[PDB]
Amino acid sequence: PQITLWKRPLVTIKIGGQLKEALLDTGADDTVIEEMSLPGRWKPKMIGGIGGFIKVRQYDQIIIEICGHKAIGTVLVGPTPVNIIGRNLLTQIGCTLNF
Amino acid sequence: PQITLWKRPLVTIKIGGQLKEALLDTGADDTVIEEMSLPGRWKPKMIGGIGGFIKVRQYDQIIIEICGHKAIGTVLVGPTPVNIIGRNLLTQIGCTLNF
Ligand SMILES: Cc1cccc(C)c1OCC(=O)N[C@@H](Cc1ccccc1)[C@H](O)C(=O)N1CSC(C)(C)[C@H]1C(=O)N[C@H]1c2ccccc2C[C@H]1O
Repeated sequence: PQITLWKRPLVTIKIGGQLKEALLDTGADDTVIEEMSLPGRWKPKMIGGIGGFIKVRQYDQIIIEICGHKAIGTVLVGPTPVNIIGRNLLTQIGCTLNF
Repeated sequence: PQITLWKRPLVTIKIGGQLKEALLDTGADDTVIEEMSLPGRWKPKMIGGIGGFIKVRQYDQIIIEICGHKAIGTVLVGPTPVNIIGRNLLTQIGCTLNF
């Protein structure tokens, strides 16, 4: 699809068999989702945003669908204000900025 | 142009007679620039994201140029770690997400 930016670019994602809302976020290097269960081992990561830094859990090779497009990649879990789909997964689904 | 997301989508902007590098950020409602002087009145504002909130000064009706595209809109000035072009200016240059 072509998504304009007059409103927040909110989309539906599927992760762990569940539907969630997330923001397509070109300013995010990585993808961050609110507290939830994911399988496997995790490693620590720090990420810095407009207000400072937060600690998150990094899960690798996670199955995720973004507006029906299938991706498999890294997903961070932590106290993010909103679920964010960052460049690591935007590149997987072939998303570009255009003007 | 068409801008891929393998790297951070950084562009050169002209604002207040100055050249700055900034991030094309679909996750930001508004545009925020590191400390600089801008003409006219301003109002204080709090903006929030990962890691919480920062206080900025809101300047309205500020002219900017991004890759040959002039626009006008609100610009926030404050202690942002990265200069960010948000949706309020991205719309005006006709920027979209496509996949
Ligand atoms: C995930 C990650 C991993 C590794 C490295 C980096 C840089 C990562 O990205 C971190 C990040 O937070 N990224 C931010 C942008 C960013 C990058 C670097 C430093 C600081 C911030 C993300 O894109 C984003 O905007 N966001 C994120 S939360 C949000 C959707 C509310 C939005 C935001 O702040 N929006 C608020 C905002 C921002 C600017 C102006 C106005 C407003 C109002 C509100 O809408």
